[PDB]
Amino acid sequence: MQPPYIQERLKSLNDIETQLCSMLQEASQVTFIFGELKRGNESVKPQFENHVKQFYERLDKSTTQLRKEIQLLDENVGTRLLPINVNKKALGQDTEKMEEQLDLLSAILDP
Amino acid sequence: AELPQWYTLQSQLNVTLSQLVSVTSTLQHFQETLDSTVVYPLPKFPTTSHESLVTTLLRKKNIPEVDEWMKYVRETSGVTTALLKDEEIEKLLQQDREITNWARTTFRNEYGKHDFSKPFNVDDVLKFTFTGEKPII
Amino acid sequence: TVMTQEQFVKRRRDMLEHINLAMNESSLALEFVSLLLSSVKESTGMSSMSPFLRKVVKPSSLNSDKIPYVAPTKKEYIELDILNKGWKLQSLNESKDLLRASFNKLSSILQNEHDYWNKIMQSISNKDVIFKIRDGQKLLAIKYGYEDSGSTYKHDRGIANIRNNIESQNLDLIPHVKKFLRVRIFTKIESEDDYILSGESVMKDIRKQIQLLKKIIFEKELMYQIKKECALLISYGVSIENENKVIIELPNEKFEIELLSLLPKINDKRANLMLVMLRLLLVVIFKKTLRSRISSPHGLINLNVDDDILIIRPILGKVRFANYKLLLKKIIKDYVLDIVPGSSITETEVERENIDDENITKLNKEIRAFDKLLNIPRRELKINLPLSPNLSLMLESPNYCNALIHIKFSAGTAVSFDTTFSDFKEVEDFLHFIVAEYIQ
Amino acid sequence: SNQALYEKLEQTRTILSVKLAELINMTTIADAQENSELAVATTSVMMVNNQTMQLIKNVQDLLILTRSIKEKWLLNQIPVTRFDEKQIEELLDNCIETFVAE
Amino acid sequence: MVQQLSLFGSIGDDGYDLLISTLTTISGNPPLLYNSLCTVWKPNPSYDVENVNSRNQLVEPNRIKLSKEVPFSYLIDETMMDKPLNFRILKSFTNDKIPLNYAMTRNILHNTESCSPWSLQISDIPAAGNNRSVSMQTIAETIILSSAGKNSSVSSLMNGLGYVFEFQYLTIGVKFFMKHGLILELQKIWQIEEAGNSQITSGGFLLKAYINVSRGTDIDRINYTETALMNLKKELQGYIELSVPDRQSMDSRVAH
Repeated sequence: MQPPYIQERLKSLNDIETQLCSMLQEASQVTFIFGELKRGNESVKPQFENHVKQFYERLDKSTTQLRKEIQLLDENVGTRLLPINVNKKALGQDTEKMEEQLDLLSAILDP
Repeated sequence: AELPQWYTLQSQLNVTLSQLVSVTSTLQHFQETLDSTVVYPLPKFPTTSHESLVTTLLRKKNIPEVDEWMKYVRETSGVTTALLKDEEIEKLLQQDREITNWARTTFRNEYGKHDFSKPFNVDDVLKFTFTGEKPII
Repeated sequence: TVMTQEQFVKRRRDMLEHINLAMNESSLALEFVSLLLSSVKESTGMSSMSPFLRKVVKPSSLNSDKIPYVAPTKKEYIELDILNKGWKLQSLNESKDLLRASFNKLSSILQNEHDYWNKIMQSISNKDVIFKIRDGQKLLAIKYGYEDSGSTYKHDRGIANIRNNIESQNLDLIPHVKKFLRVRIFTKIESEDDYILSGESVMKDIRKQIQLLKKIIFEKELMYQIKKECALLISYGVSIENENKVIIELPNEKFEIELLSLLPKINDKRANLMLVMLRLLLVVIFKKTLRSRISSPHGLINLNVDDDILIIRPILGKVRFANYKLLLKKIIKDYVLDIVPGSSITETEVERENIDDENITKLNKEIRAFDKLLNIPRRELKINLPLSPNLSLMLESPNYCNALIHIKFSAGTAVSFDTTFSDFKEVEDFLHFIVAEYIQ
Repeated sequence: SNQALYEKLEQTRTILSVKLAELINMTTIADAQENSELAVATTSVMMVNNQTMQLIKNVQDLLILTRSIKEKWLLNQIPVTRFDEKQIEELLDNCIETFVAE
Repeated sequence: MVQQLSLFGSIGDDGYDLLISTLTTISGNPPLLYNSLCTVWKPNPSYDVENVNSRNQLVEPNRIKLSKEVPFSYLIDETMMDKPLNFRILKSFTNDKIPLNYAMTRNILHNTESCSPWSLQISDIPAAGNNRSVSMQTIAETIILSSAGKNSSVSSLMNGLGYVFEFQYLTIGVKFFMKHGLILELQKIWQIEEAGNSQITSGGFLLKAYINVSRGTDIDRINYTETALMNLKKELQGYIELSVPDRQSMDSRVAH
């Protein structure tokens, strides 16, 4: 329907937005855990370390994925994107609707 | 009745906050000679007619809202002076700053872990097209 | 959550009064500092004083002195420190709640965006064309018009704004009313009276909606071109009723082609057939306009009514040519076959008839496919005679709605007649003279 | 355009890397230096109003960037028989014969 | 007395399909494969000529060219009948190998009764006024329809008018008829010689965006066509550059 490359880039960008959404959840959890360990709890210290680590690796993977998404967008400016900014034209609709009235006329002639 | 554009309003708010930081930092830099100077009116101030004005201008009391909120955060600190000894408070603050130091060196090592055209000559082809001589190569 | 005007205006009023209080406290601090500065500077403090403060008190009204340098005690060190710890904890909790609420709201918005983009990619094909549009908000508009595919129609371009409907889990098209044209066929009873109907043609999802809007704009184009064509056919029993319905009056039938918004009869099949002939002929117009724009640099900009429309003229010419064939056969039978002692009549269809590139040859052959639909109806009726007299009549119509007869007669007992007639009554007495002078 | 996307993405990436660490790093106590309840109050309100919502604004700005490049990917694509001539002619003459019905 | 408002450029062979798709999006019209065998005739060096003409104005001798199509069955080398005649066939034509050769072009020129239609084009150097942003050239052309007699070959007719053959080139390309009468051609050029064909546009396609105006005196029409050309240039910036070629290159006069 759409090209599979367009599908893959859409899913990659949606995944990027999902990681950037969960970025705020991870930051909230890190501030929470820092909250009770400043209150005085000490048993949650490895959870603090793991949450900060997963926050930073999510940032790294999302930023590198977005970097190579911009790289692919700039690279495909000649392969499958327009090198200039211009509105496209609707073509072939006369041929398609000729085909559909030929189909309709054949259907009415031959039951 | 109509709000300004939010980018401009946020920029104005950020400038206001930064100037609050700047006046707090200037007053912090002059922490001494500001606690060390007390201010009184002079006789040529009208004190009988504007006692309210001079007391409003020389008041050091801050509002009951801010005092109730500082009392609230003092209560929600989880530790208070009223039932702990000063040595216990000092060692609790020492282990607290140790925990903050651990957290910031954890940030330091986690942040250090990650990294942060012409095929031919148009003139030559047209000069062939109009005269017949080969393009020079 | 949902936010209302009264809650909005009370938040507006309370933040206005809080910013008023903040300004008041900052100005009071500034004026205290300036009134103390005027004790030693006397000039720059006056700039930052209020006019009211300058009216009430004079400068150098305050004085301060150096109380001794004191080191703060450890009790108030640890009191300020425990205050700092608690207040930083409260700010951490506020930051946690703000981040959590932002994550929840942004997660809802991004689920909506992901559904919207999945709907876009399951809905839109690469053949379709989309462009950005304002109102200032960004909207996607799909172009479904035929103006880049052959149509010349500046009255209404085909633009549809695409919007998301989570309730329908799909995308809806807003045209930047559903009206289809159907045809009524009216026959005549054998009493020379008013015509009665005998047949008529028949009367969500993203592709269905795109096809629906394309159908509406195409059929509106068809009615507009038909209305433009009908002005030149007024002398041939063709009229327009109310700028959206055309009427074709025939000696035996009656066609009502009306465009309007919102049981098995004999002529329903003929109604659907002539309807799809109308659609195919408008497609032929679009292809001829495309062929003009490909074969010429300037291209066709506007359509000539008498030369380039030809929608109802071919079909009306064909039905009138069938009627003219019936009348010519009746005239030949009465004035020739009923006079001679036995003869036969046969009908024949006579026919008369670089830039090599794929697209233009497809256009040429794809116009020549409907060339037989668009051609002049022409037929030669030749009658044999006992012996060597030979007679033929070729019936033809240069304009689609008239009749011309070219009669060819020869005899061996000599003369040779090759004459043309514009009506049937002349053919009557000419055939009578031929059969009275040479055949008999 | 793509150079602006490069610069915005890099600046937002660096400030997201530094910003939460600074938010939690300034939650320290020393006899940087806060000798006043005013300094405590100002640093505490600048946490919420300068670090947390700058993380919010940076995430939102990168989300706007992702939507912009997604929209560019959607819009700026390049665009990419059953009936033969005797079949159209035969179907048309059969249709004309049935329509006339003589 | 036509004037060609023209801009020129070039692309590589790899970007040919990308430019075809881009111009299809710009115009809404598919590209149109075309050819024109152009034969060029210069005045006879054995004929002593005068610098003056019938009037008292002194003129230079000029090469005058004859152009006509060649059927594409003569350009198909019995191996690509199956692929239709479209823009896709120009990717195969990169080297010097062209089925139209010097012997068959000589056969065409010598007609070995009636001759094929030709277009006789005469063009001077473009205008020296350095105030127009596009190349303006003056072209006078006739349509030679037919010929007869025992001396009916078009080469001998050109000899009778006093011009001998100098060189000839076959150009094959695709053109677009875009908005408001602008013809943009994209072509390869091969020189046809007895020693062998030579691809002049080596490894790339030549671009010519031109508008024909019947009256070059009509300054409003000249400015309208010029600003249409600059509108095309603005639309094409970033990808390909449109520039005015040299008047010394577009001059067809005989040097001495």
